[PDB]
Amino acid sequence: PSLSQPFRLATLPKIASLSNFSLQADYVQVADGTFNESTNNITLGISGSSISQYIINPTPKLTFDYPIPSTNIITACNAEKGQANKRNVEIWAFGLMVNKGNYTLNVITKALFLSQYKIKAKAKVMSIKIDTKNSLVIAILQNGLIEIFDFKLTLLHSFDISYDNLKYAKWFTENGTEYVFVLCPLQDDKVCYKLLELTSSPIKELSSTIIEGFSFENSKLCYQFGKLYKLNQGKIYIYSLPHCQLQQVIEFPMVDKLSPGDDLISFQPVSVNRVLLTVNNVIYLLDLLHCSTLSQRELTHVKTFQLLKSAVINSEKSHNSKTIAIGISTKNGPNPTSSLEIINIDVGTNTLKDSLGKSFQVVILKPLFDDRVKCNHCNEVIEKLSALQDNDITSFDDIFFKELKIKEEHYTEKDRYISDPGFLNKVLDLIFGKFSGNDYPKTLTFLLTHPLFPLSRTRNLLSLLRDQPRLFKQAIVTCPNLPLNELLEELFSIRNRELLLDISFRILQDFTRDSIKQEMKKLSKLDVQNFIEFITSQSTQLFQLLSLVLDSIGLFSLEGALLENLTLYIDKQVEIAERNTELWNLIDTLPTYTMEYLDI
Amino acid sequence: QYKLSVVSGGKPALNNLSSVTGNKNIARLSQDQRNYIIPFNNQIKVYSVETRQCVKTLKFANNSLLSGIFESIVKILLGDITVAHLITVFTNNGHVIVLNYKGKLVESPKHFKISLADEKLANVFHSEGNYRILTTFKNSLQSYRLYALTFDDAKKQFEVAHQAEWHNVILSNISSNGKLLAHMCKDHKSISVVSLFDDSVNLSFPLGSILSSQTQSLSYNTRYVSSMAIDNMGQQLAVGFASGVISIVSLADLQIRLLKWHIDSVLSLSFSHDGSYLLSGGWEKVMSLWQLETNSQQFLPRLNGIIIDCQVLGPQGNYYSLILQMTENNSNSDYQFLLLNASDLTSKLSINGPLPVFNSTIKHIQQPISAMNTKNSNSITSLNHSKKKQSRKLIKSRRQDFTTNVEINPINKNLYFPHISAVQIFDFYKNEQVNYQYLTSGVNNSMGKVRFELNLQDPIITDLKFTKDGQWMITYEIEYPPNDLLSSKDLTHILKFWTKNDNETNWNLKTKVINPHGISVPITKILPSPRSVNNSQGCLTADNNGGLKFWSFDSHESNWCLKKISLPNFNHFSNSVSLAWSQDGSLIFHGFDDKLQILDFDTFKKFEVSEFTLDSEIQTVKLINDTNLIVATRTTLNAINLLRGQVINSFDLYPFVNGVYKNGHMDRLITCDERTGNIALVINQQLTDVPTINYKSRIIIFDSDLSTKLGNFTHHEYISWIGWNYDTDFIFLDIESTLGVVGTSNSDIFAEQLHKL
Amino acid sequence: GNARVTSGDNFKHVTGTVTVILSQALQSNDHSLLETVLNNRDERVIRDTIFRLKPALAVILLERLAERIARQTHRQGPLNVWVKWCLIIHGGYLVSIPNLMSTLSSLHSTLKRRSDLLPRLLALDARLDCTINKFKTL
Amino acid sequence: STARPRIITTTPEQRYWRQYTSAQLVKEHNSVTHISFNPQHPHDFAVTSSTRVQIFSSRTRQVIKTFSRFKDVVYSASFRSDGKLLCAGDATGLVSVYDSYNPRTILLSINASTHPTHVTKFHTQDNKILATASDDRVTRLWDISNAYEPQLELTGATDYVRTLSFIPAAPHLVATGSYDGLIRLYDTRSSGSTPIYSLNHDQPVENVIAVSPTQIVSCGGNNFKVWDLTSNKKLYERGNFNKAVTCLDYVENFDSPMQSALIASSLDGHVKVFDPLDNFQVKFGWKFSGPVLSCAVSPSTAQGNRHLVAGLSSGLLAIRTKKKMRGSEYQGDQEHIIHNDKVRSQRRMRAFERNINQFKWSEALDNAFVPGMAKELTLTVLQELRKRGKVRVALYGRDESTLEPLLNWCLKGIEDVRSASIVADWVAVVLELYGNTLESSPVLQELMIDLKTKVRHEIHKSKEAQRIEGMLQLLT
RNA sequence: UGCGAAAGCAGUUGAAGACAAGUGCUUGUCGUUCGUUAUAAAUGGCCUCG
Repeated sequence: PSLSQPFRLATLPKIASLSNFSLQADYVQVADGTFNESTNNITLGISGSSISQYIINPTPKLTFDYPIPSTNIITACNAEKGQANKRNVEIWAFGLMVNKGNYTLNVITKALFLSQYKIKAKAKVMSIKIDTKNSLVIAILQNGLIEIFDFKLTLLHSFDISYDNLKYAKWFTENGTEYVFVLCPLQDDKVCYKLLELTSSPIKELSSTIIEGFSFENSKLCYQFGKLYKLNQGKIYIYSLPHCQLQQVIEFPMVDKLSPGDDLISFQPVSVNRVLLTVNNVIYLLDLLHCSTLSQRELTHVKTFQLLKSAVINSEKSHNSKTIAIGISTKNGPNPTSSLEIINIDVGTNTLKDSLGKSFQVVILKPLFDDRVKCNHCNEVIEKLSALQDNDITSFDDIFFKELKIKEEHYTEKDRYISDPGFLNKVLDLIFGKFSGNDYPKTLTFLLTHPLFPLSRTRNLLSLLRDQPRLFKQAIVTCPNLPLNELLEELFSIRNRELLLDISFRILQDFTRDSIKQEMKKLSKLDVQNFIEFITSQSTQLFQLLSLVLDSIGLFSLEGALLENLTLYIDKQVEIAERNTELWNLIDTLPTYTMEYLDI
Repeated sequence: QYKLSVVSGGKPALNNLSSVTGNKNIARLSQDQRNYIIPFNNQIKVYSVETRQCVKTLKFANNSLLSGIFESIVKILLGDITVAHLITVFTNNGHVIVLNYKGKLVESPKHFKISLADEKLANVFHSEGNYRILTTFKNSLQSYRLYALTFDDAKKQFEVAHQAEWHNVILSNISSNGKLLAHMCKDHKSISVVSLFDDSVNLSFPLGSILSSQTQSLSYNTRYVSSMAIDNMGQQLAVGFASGVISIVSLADLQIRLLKWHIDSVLSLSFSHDGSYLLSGGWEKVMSLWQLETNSQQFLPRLNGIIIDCQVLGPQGNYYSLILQMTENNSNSDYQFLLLNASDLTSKLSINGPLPVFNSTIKHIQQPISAMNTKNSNSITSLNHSKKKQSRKLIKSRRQDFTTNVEINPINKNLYFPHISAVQIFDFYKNEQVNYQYLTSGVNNSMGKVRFELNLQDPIITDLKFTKDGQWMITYEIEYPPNDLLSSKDLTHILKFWTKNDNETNWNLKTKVINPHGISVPITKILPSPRSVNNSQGCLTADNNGGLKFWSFDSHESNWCLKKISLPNFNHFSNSVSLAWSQDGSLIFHGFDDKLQILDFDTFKKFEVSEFTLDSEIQTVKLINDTNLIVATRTTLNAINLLRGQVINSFDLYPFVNGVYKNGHMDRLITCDERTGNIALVINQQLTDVPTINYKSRIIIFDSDLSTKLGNFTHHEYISWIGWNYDTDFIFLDIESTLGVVGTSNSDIFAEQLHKL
Repeated sequence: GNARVTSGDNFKHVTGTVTVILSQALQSNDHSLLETVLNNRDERVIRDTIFRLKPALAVILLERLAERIARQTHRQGPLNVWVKWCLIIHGGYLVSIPNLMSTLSSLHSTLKRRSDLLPRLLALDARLDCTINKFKTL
Repeated sequence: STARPRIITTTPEQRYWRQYTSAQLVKEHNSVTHISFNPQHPHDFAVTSSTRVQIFSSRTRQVIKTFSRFKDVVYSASFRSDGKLLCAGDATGLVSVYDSYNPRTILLSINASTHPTHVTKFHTQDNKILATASDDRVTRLWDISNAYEPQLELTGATDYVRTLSFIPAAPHLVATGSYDGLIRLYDTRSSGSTPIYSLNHDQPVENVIAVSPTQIVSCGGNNFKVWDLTSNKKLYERGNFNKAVTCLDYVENFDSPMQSALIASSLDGHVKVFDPLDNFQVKFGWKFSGPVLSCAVSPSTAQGNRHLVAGLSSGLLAIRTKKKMRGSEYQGDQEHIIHNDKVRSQRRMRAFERNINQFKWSEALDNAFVPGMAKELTLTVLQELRKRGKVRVALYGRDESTLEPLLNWCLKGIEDVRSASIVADWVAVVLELYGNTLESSPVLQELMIDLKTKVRHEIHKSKEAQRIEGMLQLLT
């Protein structure tokens, strides 16, 4: 998963309503119909300026614009393509409230103006849905009235949810049938949830529930694939349809630190159990199922970025993992300027690969049984060792071995309680700081034998221990996860026969043939000749290593003069080895007349 | 929340007395001959012979008296002694209990207690209202006493009076009529036959008279008697010999007659009621019916196991009762009782309990006597040394794994036991075996092994698993070459894929791969793929060299195929490998030696921390849920969150798991549910003031991430294995072959009279 | 039953020259025409024919040799020299091939089986030479 | 009791064509140009050879009718779908229609053109209309009722038109391929005489066939290409053939494991079957004495033995065929209870199998080494005896006379990879068991020396095998 | 027998009692004990129901 750099679509006009950045997203509406995975067009209603349709690719461009008076606010906007009585057409339905005195529902038909109509709506329009199949426009009002009109804005049906001050209404389709659910605040942080089915009445109420403890004033809401997501006080509350029961609560620690009032937060869905969260100029791609931060990006060139809408992928059915989202970005400066920007989002594969090790949520051995049978203080040690003077080997070993009750200079099965990595790494630092040059404590020998030797200190360990051959020999035998690159360099650099044998065995045991070969191609052409010349001067492992050496250098680079020695050398062992095999197996492996001399 | 409860049964109960021979069987057939009664180690089963189903089951736990009492049943007598569907059970200690079958078990049976002074009850028998009991008192030879038993209605007590005594009884047997006793003593040896309820028969004679001079010249096996049989009339006595020769002796004049067909030691000899017929059985897995009139023989070959006992059961010899041993399983003695028909020699009732194969022998199980000392048998001398060595191994040694592999079938929830070269399919809902199928080649039922042939090792089924769908079986087998050959050290590794349509009961071999992963490389681990990947028709196989191989079933080829490979040719060997797959199937955790590795499935290599180092070698890797991974190393266990890459909890296993279990057994001991949590098992050794054979186990229910213990329960015996049934409950197998579960008017009188008529 | 046997090494799904005849036989999958070409046992002909054989057709020849050797192991040796020269002459071309194991899996498996005989034959000959050395001196 | 286990001892698609085992090679007096099958039972096929057409009975596989009225060479023997009528062309250009099985009577004679008429095919959908192609390069469409004027005269071919095809389910389309390398499509109810569109093959077209309603396969030059009319382009192309492909035929819904098959002649003596379901990939082939000019297969509804027919320029005809107490019978239909318990006897065991079941170890080894015994079966009995643990036992009671047969096979079996390990197993035992008998017997010693020469040779081969394994690691 | 990989790396196979045979002595055995991790061979081969 990844987040792309935002690219500008258009620059928002300098209108007083749009000057309030915190409410700016409220004054920009995104049409649901034109904005999805496959559409290259976006219809956007900018309150007080216009409703404009843009093409995104190959370059952002303005395709259409319908002006609106500066005193009017776009409360709901939708656009959809279809067939109308049959000609292909585009139907745009938008609501404009002017000073709360009047609300205007407007429908425009364009040929792909064919027609335009305007009526007075009883209350502020919250959402608009366009049904091109039945040539219907469905408008939900703040007073709870759902009115179904034709394209001529003739009222065909009216339904009352019996509740006013409706705050949220979202449309969704399941199994080919259209559904809408609505939220209406009640007193004492109580909320009415209703689910309505669109088919004497084309609207059928399926569910009506009151959910308690549901506050709005500091809550950001979005819905996706039957799940309603509520972000509040840094916690994401997830509700399941068709009865809107709280399934799980996700605590997001990166928001609890935000001071209440100054930080701008936007929250939209992008895929199955994946959502987009922006905190001022930082954008987060989140995975709610696994509770992992898939990706993070900071827009250093803008003060804030507010998500408006996001094209959501149904990754369960879609092989596509790339989508887009639209938001408002505000620039830094004395005269801030707001612009509409599009971000390309790679959601990923929706697998546990994408979430591993990316959690946004931030030991000691304990007995198995709390309480007639067989038995087949890290900081205190740290401070005692740190309190020692420099280059005091005897005291350093004495404190370590005595305090930890270690009996052997090498790690043993009994030394497990010391296995805590935090304690060890500190002891490594103390050994390095306290002791430099040619004398190290015996404690290092014990830690070297430890299986959990820190990976951070593996690098250069051979170089540090080069001066003492005994420690260098120990590092080869048992020091865990030593980087292969260093051993290959030491293999061709060391002239001691015993170390050469020990290194090769360690490489073959702990690294694959493929892993060895690639790094081993990097080795200089002269160094390999020195090693090969060493060979010409347990061994099968070395010969296998030589077989690898012949592999990496390649037939071109081999110089015929030197090979003359090698075949004569290699043939010298084949005859020997065949001889030895023959020896190996062997150790595993009457007359009618006779003359005889009788003894009497 | 959770609770433990025994579910299945156990082994059939046998009269496990060394001296007693020809009377091991304790199961009795009803007087009406419509059902067969068999006592098990923990229950009593009444099987209707006609329908061949368990019509009634009596569990000791259900009744308080049997719960406290159960000591083993030494005999069953039809009806009640004190006084039409009653039976009297006699146990070794002396409890005489009258219970009922074909009905409801009464919670107050007529419990009684015979008085015995340092005497262990061995046998009882009756002819007509007269009851005699045989008892044991203690040169490694037990002595026997014959007492008379009568019930006095005044005191309601079983009085015992002395009748006879014999010392250093070696072998003993009772006639079919239950009225004659033949036995052997060291007073080399002498045979004596005595009438029980009368003084009519009283004869004794040294064994050497019967033994031939050639038998004296040859080895002890020729002079070693293995079985005794006595005719009802007492005229004929049959002697078996380890060499395989049968000698019928006429008691009137001590004249001998030699019948020689058995190549190995004869185990079971039994006379017919008339005496003209002799049933013989031994290691050959074949029954021989000897016509004494013409010295002819009829054969019933290819039995499931070697014959321990033979007997004719019927007023006219209608049924034969047989005991089979299944000697291939050296770890455990698997007894199966078979009721055949003289008419057509067909099985009217085969009964046997679950047949697990433990890694090592348990308790005091000893291999049966044979002509030679072999892997599956003991020679004459080898018996005492083997018994002492077994005891001292269970006492002093530390390796006490006794861990058996078991499998659960998702579609049917049947239990699969990978028996040696075969699978036993057993239903624990019904507590009855459903099938026994050979999955391999080899000498398994072609012929009966005898003498050096017995040293041959049949193929070993080491791993047996099901796919998530359950329509496929994956099996891994090892072929052992015959000894004393150049190719005596090249073990062959074989993998097999089988399919079975749900209606049928027999699995069909679909594919065979010879020498997977290469030659002489074992498949240490196998893991079926999750439902996400290839809709549950793929699998992974992992070696001791770290090589991983992913097979899949491809429709176009119509069989399994090798899809992905990763062959890192590591130079070191370790049998401690574990493998786990995510539910989504995206990632694979492979733990080799001390090092755990995370692999991307798509590229089948390292993800791009992928290496986690462990203090010791990893035995088990399992993910309780998609978030958490529980990894057990030889010293401890640790819960790791992949999301954080940090350890949440760590539990110290070394005090209990140090060298008691071989690597890889922790896999089959540790179990995990995919919804609620996992479970940890620890068996431990009990003692009061040096080690004792008895064992005690504890089961701990753990939540995901191991934060808390949902429950801590204890069982009084070594729980060999646990698996997680696909239901919430877990099923556990106990070395007594016990499967339990841990989990959350004139007209009315007229009608009565007519019904009686 | 009808279950098929398989081996774990089956990495399948994971003048005087006759060059023109060889090329046509390989292109047309004419086994009879390929057979007569393979019958030549003169090494100088094997090198020359493979010397002039186009590199693209040299690859598929390896598979053809692999299968023919697999069907008849007694022809392993005489066809060994053929594959010997193909690698010798077209070794550079084979290097510049995206994948070799999948296309030459049969040669891998066929070639591997012969090696596994070597350890046992040496054991057989060693026991065998001991006995032969016995009666020859006696 | 259980029954004794029995001793245990290509593509399904390929196995199907192997069943055409019987091969009858008939000699005709000139190159056989065209071969056709009658669409109905008995499905007797017609062959065009020299100046006559011969019909062959399917079962008898012999000529039953001969049409020799044609003065000049003959160029077609296609039947009408009903099979009652048989049409043929001549070098003179006259096209003649004969009632099948009635050579004497001419049903209809038309002179299509002065030039030769090489193709004459009845329209599969419509009985009345007959299509002819001539060296005049106009493929006239004639009718049985109208014998004096064509109904349509398709043109536009600038070279010889020798390939006419009718698209199944699409009477719309008449497909013609000329030696221009262009395949032309024509619509009949339209005005015609101008192709709907032309498909470029780039090589002279020898035969065009309609595999399916939308798939047209054109075999011309050294390759055959399959074109989809909807997409108007070649979906697949195969050029495995060496010589120029000449003829091609298609059969569908026949009892083989495949749903369909596609046979194509090569002119190289090769006829190969291709699988339309698998992108027209090679699945089987045959070889003949000379170039193949015509190939044919029995129709799907042959109703009996299937026939594969190959036509050669030599006049040789190759035919491969795949062949296809009054109460003793009461059966208790009316009875209440029916019981069946009769068990079939086991399949006959071989002599070696009987011995093993009877523990005749030595004799079983003897049965192994007998003349005319399959090599693989010999391994099984040897493997079983090793598996049973009876190797020394079978070799105990033996002398030199009965030991040689084992050694002889070991001399040959040592070479084989599969038997090499087994041979080493047995040869090891006989040596440790008959070292002294070897001392006193000369003949075996010679058997022993030659064993060294061969086993030594195998070491060289196995050694050489390990060497080449080195290359295959370096090359990768 | 221990460990380990399958290859292998280390370590064992003792003492007493009783019997038989041969000549107190010698040899062999043990349904006898204590302690250590610790060739075979009585002519004797697998049913019938196509």
